[PDB]
Amino acid sequence: QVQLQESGGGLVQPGGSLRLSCTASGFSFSSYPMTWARQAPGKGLEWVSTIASDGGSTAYAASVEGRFTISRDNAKSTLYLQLNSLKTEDTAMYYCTKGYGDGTPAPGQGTQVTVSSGGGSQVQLQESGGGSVQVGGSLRLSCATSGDTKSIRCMGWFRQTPGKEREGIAAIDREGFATYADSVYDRFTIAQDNAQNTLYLEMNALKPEDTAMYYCAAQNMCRVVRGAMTGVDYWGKGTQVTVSSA
Repeated sequence: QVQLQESGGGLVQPGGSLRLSCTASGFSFSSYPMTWARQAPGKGLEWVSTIASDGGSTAYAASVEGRFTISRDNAKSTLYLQLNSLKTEDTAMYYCTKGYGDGTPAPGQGTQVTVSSGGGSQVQLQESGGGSVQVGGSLRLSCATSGDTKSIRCMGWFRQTPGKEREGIAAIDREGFATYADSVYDRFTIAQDNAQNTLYLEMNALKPEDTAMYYCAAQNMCRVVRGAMTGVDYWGKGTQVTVSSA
């Protein structure tokens, strides 16, 4: 049974960003193309974007081309829509469907996106990609920035393990200049895709000492010493990374 559930909608101002998720169950999600469509008050269901089963092909409506990006994580049976540079006319209920745009959402589906000058000015950060890996292994963390993200000048990563002080480990500006804590240098890489409102932490050569809750952080004015941000304005809720040997 095909079961889809959208999330990540909300209220932003023009020029803001949102990241929609659609979690799939009850079918081989990775075998099928998937689609986002949207319905604005008193209008028909409009096709927005389609992505191939394997993620390697995409298509977009002319009205969103260059602003929205479809993606998927087949290991997590989840479909995403990154909504950058939001406009008032992007306001709609957004729906995920199996296939190419001929599918109809089931009752109960939908996440509301509202783009309004009357929305608040707020930033939200959300990490993902934590897991349990072996010593010497690799992991990639992501951080989605949503809301009024235009003010951000620098982003970075912190970590904290039970019993120890939080540690700032890497930071980066919009031009891509980065610094690192000595503890992670030449093992971890921070990268971004600010066109896509995403920050990454590529983690290689993992050690047990790397086991920690990892958090992303942002600020409106860059203040960093050796990878460690001070004067942090915004921060996420955390993703756990556990490095062990069995």
